[PDB]
Amino acid sequence: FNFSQILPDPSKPSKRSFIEDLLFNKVTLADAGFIKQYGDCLGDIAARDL
Amino acid sequence: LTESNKKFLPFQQFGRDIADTTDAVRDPQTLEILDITPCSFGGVSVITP
Ligand SMILES: *[C@@H]1O[C@H](CO)[C@@H](O[C@@H]2O[C@H](CO)[C@@H](O[C@@H]3O[C@H](CO[C@H]4O[C@H](CO)[C@@H](O)[C@H](O)[C@@H]4O)[C@@H](O)[C@H](O[C@H]4O[C@H](CO)[C@@H](O)[C@H](O)[C@@H]4O)[C@@H]3O)[C@H](O)[C@H]2NC(C)=O)[C@H](O)[C@H]1NC(C)=O
Ligand SMILES: *[C@@H]1O[C@H](CO)[C@@H](O[C@@H]2O[C@H](CO)[C@@H](O)[C@H](O)[C@H]2NC(C)=O)[C@H](O)[C@H]1NC(C)=O
Ligand SMILES: *[C@@H]1O[C@H](CO)[C@@H](O)[C@H](O)[C@H]1NC(C)=O
Repeated sequence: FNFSQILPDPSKPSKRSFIEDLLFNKVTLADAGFIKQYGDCLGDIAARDL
Repeated sequence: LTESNKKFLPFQQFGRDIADTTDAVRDPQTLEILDITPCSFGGVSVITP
C-alpha cells in the first residue's frame, strides 16, 4: 500500500501532505486582518481593501 | 492627513468611502488632495492569574 500522498512531506516547510496542499490551495481563504497587523494598512497603499 | 495620489475632478471637493464617510478632502487654500485615516486603535486584553 502506498501512503506517500497522505503522509507528510518533509520538503514542505509547513509539513503538510500532498492532498492537504491541494485542499489548502483550493480554498481561497482571506487574510482577515490577523495576518494584516502591519501599520501600512493605515497608510494609503495599493488599492482600497475591505 | 497624508498626501494622496487621487486625481480629483475640478468640480469635486470631498471624497467619500463605502460607508458614506469622508475619506479624501481638498484643502481650500492650497489645492493639494489630503487623505484622512483614523488614528491608531485596537483591542486590549488582560492576562492574569
Ligand atoms: C508511491 O507513489 C509515489 C507517487 O506516485 C511514487 O513516487 C514517485 O513519485 C513521482 C512524483 O511524485 C513520480 O513521477 C516522477 O517524478 C519525477 C520528479 O519530478 C516531479 O516531482 C518534483 C518534486 O519532487 C516536481 O517539482 C516536478 O515538477 C515533477 O512534478 C520525474 O523526474 C519523473 O520523470 C521520469 O519518469 C517519466 C515517466 O514517464 C519519464 O517520462 C521522464 O523522462 C523521467 O525519466 C516522474 O515523472 C514517480 O513516477 C514515482 N515513482 C514511481 C516508481 O512510480 C512511489 O514510487 C510509489 N511507491 C510505491 C511503493 O508504489
Ligand atoms: C512591524 O515590526 C517588525 C519588527 O520590528 C518590522 O520589521 C522590520 O522592518 C524594517 C523595515 O521594513 C526592516 O528594516 C527590519 O529588518 C525588520 N525587522 C525584522 C526583525 O524583520 C516591520 O516593518 C513592522 N511593520 C511595519 C508596517 O512597519
Ligand atoms: C489666498 O490664497 C490664494 C490661494 O487660493 C493665494 O494665491 C493668495 O496669495 C492668498 N492670499 C494671501 C494674502 O496670501
